[PDB]
Amino acid sequence: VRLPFSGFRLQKVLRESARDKIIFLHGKVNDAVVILEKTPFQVEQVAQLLTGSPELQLQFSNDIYSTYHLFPPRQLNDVKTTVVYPATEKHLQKYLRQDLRLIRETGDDYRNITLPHLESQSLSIQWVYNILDKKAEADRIVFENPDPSDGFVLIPDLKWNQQQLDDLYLIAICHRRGIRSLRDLTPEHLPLLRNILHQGQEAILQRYRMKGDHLRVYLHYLPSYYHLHVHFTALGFEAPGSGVERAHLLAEVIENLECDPRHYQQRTLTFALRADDPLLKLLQEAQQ
Amino acid sequence: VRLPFSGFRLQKVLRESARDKIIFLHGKVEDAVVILEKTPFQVEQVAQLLTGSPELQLQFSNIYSTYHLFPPRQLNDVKTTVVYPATEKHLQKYLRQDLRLIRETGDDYRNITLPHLESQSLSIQWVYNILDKKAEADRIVFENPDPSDGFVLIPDLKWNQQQLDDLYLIAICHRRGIRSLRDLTPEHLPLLRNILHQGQEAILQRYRMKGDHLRVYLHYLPSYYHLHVHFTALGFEAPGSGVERAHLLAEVIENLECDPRHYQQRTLTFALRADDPLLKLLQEAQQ
Ligand SMILES: *S(=O)(=O)c1ccccc1COc1cccc2nc(N)nc(N)c12
Repeated sequence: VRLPFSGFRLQKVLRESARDKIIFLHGKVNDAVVILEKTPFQVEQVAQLLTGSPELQLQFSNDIYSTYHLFPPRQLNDVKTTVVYPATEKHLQKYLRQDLRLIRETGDDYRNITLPHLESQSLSIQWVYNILDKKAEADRIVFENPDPSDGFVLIPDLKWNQQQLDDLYLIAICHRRGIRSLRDLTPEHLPLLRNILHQGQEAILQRYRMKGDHLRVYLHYLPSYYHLHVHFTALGFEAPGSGVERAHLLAEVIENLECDPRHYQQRTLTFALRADDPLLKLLQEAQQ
Repeated sequence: VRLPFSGFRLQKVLRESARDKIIFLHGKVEDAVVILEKTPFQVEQVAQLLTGSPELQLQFSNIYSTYHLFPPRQLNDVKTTVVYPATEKHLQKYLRQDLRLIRETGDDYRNITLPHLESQSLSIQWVYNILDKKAEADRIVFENPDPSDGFVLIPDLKWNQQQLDDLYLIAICHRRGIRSLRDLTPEHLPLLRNILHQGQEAILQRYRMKGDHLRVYLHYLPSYYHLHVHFTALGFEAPGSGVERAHLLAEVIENLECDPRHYQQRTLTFALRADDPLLKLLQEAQQ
């Protein structure tokens, strides 16, 4: 009926999703986290309401189209409230949403700024190697082309529970070492890229009875780890990562290499970086 | 004030996404379509409420505890869009149908897509009304009146303007006949550069929002065949910002600067509803 705490004091807005009509608030009480979510429309109540004279405020009118502001009764004004008390730093860590900034990296920016910066860090990818040499997740391999050069391993994502095709999420990791990202791609990688695309899709079809036209097959520019990997997701499954600011379709990557051999070494790639990322400042400094 | 219709009579629920807190309703008023969307939370208006004793109803408890909050009139806003009159193709537009992917080669566009498109597509009168100031004149954020390289920057209908979190603006070109990405050649470079640059500088002036906070893109297979550029807040997982439809303006320009014949010759990838006749046409053509 009431708050499990005496007084709230908003310290920071952890995360918010304007799309999902949700807010995540960190507050010092008497530390507590309060989640507020707008409720989905109930078909019946909404129908019932619209079939009666409501309180409307015409925003604008344009031809057959018109927008309004509706104020419905108490029933249709429900708000989902979740309270986390007490909440530690690790509790805030999971709901921490960093401000993203966009950057346009040219080939020279990559060569001079990006490449030396990532070379300075020792991002270990031993977990990747363990997958490839079957020391880990061997039981999860859906398909494998063992070719040391043009070969790959198709494993389903760990976040995917495999109990439905609606959220089908698979990842192809190439056997060959040294292809850190999209920037390392040249026409010599075409047989490997064509296998990941063709062999991967044919494996999804055989195993999961899922046609290629139901699949979104892409690469990430500025990937989470620097050993080439391609994502196979169900088309109906929408998620950050499948967005234009990061995803690059494999079919398109292949066709670019077929047209311009030097494409990914010379062309300007667009991606997002966290505001606090040192690489962001480095590129901004370089571009002025 | 009153609705534009003589009562409502729900015939079919076109779409209902519990995730997006939105409903699409078809009703006989004559035919009318009513879209209802829950509004995103306004940081201040919510911070004003929580610092005051509210009406809560405890659902569950464990560190976790769920409640039911009933806020005042202000925080109870609902975005209402009314389409009156609405056609059969208008009803088809909001139906939850399975999506299929297609890779359209230059020749597929010329032979299949272009003639299909030419057979008929939507009335774009609302677009024309914006351009000739017959509608939404008070909403224009910037205008370059050049008949050829000019445009109009306006907040899109899908944005309530009460927060920057979901900033969605659209730039519509003044020039008629550029239906889509396929019509683009180097002659359109001044127009495209003008949208990219002037559009971003208008967002900066009006909304104090830097370009690095913006995602600027085109849609392949657009809903309206009159060239338009979307300006969205990067943090917003905007509808159609996905790789299977969105094409960054900066990239569209650079492609034209490199290959003049790029969009006439290259193979474009997009999704279509399973029930769409264009989908069958292209599938039939590709075998
Ligand atoms: S319709 O064209 O299918 C449609 C359906 C639902 C919502 C919007 C639209 C088309 O968009 C608009 C219609 C009328 C006016 C308008 N004005 C602005 N500023 N933006 C948009 N997006 C529209």
